[PDB]
Amino acid sequence: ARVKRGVIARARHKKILKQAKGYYGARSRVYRVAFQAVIKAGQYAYRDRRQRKRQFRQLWIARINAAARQNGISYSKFINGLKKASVEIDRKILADIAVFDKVAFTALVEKAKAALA
Amino acid sequence: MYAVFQSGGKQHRVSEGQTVRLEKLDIATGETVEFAEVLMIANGEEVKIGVPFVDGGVIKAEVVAHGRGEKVKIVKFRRRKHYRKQQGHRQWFTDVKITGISA
Amino acid sequence: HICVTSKWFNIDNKIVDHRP
Amino acid sequence: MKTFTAKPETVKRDWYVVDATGKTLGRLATELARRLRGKHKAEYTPHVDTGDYIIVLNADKVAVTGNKRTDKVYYHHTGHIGGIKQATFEEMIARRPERVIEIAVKGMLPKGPLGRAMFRKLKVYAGNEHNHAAQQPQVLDI
Amino acid sequence: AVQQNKPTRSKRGMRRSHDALTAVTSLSVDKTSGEKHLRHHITADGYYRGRKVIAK
Amino acid sequence: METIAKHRHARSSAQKVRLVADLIRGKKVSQALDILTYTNKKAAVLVKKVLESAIANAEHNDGADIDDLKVTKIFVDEGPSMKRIMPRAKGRADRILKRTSHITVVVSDR
RNA sequence: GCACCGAAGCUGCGGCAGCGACGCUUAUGCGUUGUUGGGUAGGGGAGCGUUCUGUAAGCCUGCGAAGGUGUGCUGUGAGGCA
RNA sequence: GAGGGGAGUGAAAAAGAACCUGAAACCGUGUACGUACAAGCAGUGGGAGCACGCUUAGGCGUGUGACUGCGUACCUUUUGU
Ligand SMILES: N[C@@H](Cc1c[nH]c2ccccc12)C(=O)O
Ligand SMILES: N[C@@H](Cc1c[nH]c2ccccc12)C(=O)O
Ligand SMILES: [Mg+2]
Ligand SMILES: [Mg+2]
Ligand SMILES: [Mg+2]
Ligand SMILES: [Mg+2]
Ligand SMILES: [Mg+2]
Ligand SMILES: [Mg+2]
Ligand SMILES: [Mg+2]
Ligand SMILES: [Mg+2]
Ligand SMILES: [Mg+2]
Ligand SMILES: [Mg+2]
Ligand SMILES: [Mg+2]
Repeated sequence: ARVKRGVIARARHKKILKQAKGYYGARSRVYRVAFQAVIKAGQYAYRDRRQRKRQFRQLWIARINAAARQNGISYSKFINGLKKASVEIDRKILADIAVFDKVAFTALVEKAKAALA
Repeated sequence: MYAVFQSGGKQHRVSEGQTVRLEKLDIATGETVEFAEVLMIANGEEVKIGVPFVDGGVIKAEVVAHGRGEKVKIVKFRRRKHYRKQQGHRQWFTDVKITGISA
Repeated sequence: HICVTSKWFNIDNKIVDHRP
Repeated sequence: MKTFTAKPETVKRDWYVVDATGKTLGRLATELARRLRGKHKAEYTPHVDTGDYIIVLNADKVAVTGNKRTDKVYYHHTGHIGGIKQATFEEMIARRPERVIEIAVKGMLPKGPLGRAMFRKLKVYAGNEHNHAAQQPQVLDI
Repeated sequence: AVQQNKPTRSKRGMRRSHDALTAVTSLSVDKTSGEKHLRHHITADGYYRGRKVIAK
Repeated sequence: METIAKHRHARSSAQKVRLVADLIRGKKVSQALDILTYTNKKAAVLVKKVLESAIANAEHNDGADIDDLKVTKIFVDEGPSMKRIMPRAKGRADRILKRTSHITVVVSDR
């Protein structure tokens, strides 16, 4: 039983080129080149799903920090406060409030300062 | 008027009427859920949580359908070592609307 | 076409001995 | 919901004046660089200039520590033949003093495209007054 | 001396940024006969600056 | 009316034909004829014959009125190429492609 | 000496799979629950799809088959359906 | 002349003889967006603006991708690329 092949083949190939849409030159034209481009994109992603959680945390911590300093206290002391502020737990992102509600923040800073007194 | 609450092993800042995506809850599609673990509420002045959680705090919301996220492609590849596996994954969610915020 | 005769030599030729 | 992002179309900025005089170069730079990058706000946006315009006076009177004043190197290359020119700190202050601070913070602002852009917000005047009245620059210490 | 990599389709185009042609604009009309012609050149009919030189 | 004309399997490369085409894209037909007329390239004569054939088409087959008539769309796609052989020496064969082009002129008025 | 930053380590929330036990209940599958799941040579297990025979004088199909090109959905994937 | 545009035949001419289907490399025309102070496997995580659809807004889909974190292709062969 001889097997035509080749209808399933371009299925495999187009399956890849489609994933390469947008890439420069051969990376989006030429399978042999695309199949690589497609893989490494995947590789970075899998990596950068883990990086994303790193990048944002330090994004948050960066701006948590200025606002803390803005209310006259370093990030160091300020998290230690909230920690010691009779237990109490609260995301570093959720300190979102540092950008959108600055009184609420300052308010959080005081509560923290008090525990440190 | 906003408040924040823990639910996904993860917190969220919410105003009422605001829809929000959460890790899956085991609550039927139309029912109503209360979140007692609320970490802060805010008006003109605000109650942060002495210990975690504010005493009178409870955020009320009805679930508004369950679903599965956009497929993500797990790619694993080890060059020059004759190894690779590619794996797809979707991840469940349940969407709640928020109607509570009992300050 | 008619167009079809290739008698490609041998390398080409000149030089090389590349220190022994 | 995605956390916030500064947007170039709507950043604040504001101007300032700083007096180099006795202040020690670099300990100064630090704050310039920090304020230049916006790292004291919703900086919260690596990919956006969120810093303030800030101008520096009396760069010539900037202070140094150690024997730095006669021993700090400052090298650069002309890209030519064998053109490794150098100039000591004092030598620098002597001819275009504003340079000393300029390069000193340029080195502390980030890397590439954006970085270069941040540096444009710093006006470094050798002397005492400055022709920027129009920006109504507000003084600040440190 | 030969390339080590295929120059791209892009690079090719670039090189040709200057290969493009210019029109004329300086096409001008004879004062006697109608006649468009290149400036300082005889017309199709043999007029140039009004006068008829060349019978051909 | 779009009304188009064209020259298939013209002997020229396309790269060459383009350059002459590019001078004409978008002009009032009237100007193009003059432009082509004083453009010293074989591809000019080619493109002209096509443009002319196009006008006469537009004229005799559709509306006409050449005066309000512009070359709105013109392109040249590369045609099939005639393979030949010549030899540079030592028997060592050289393909040489006598390349051809498909000139196309669309002359409308809107 | 007390902070804090910091990893795909630990924990938290959701999910899959193998092996356990305990409870619901056994031509089993649930619910917990403890635990395990980097990997070349290589061993073991389970699968997708292609061509062709039967099933098939059935079934789909000019009210549009195969192939080609898009789009939506779906599966852990090879894929599938529309 | 070559070649072409009409007309006409035909279910079909986009079946016109270089003729069923007509993929891919490769080459153009058109439009959207980016691009002339910027340095590297060209993607990936973030991400404004613009064009477009949405939705009644609601930081939504599609296309592009300033700026930005990270980031030296594949196979083979190797102690190791
Ligand atoms: N130059 C030849 C090497 C060579 C030297 N002597 C020759 C004699 C015959 C053919 C080739 C050679 C090459 O390119 O390989
Ligand atoms: N080996 C010498 C001479 C040489 C030229 N072609 C050769 C071929 C074979 C042997 C020697 C030679 C050189 O390259 O300068
Ligand atoms: Mg982590
Ligand atoms: Mg001979
Ligand atoms: Mg693995
Ligand atoms: Mg078949
Ligand atoms: Mg055909
Ligand atoms: Mg620029
Ligand atoms: Mg470069
Ligand atoms: Mg560099
Ligand atoms: Mg070796
Ligand atoms: Mg080995
Ligand atoms: Mg290596």
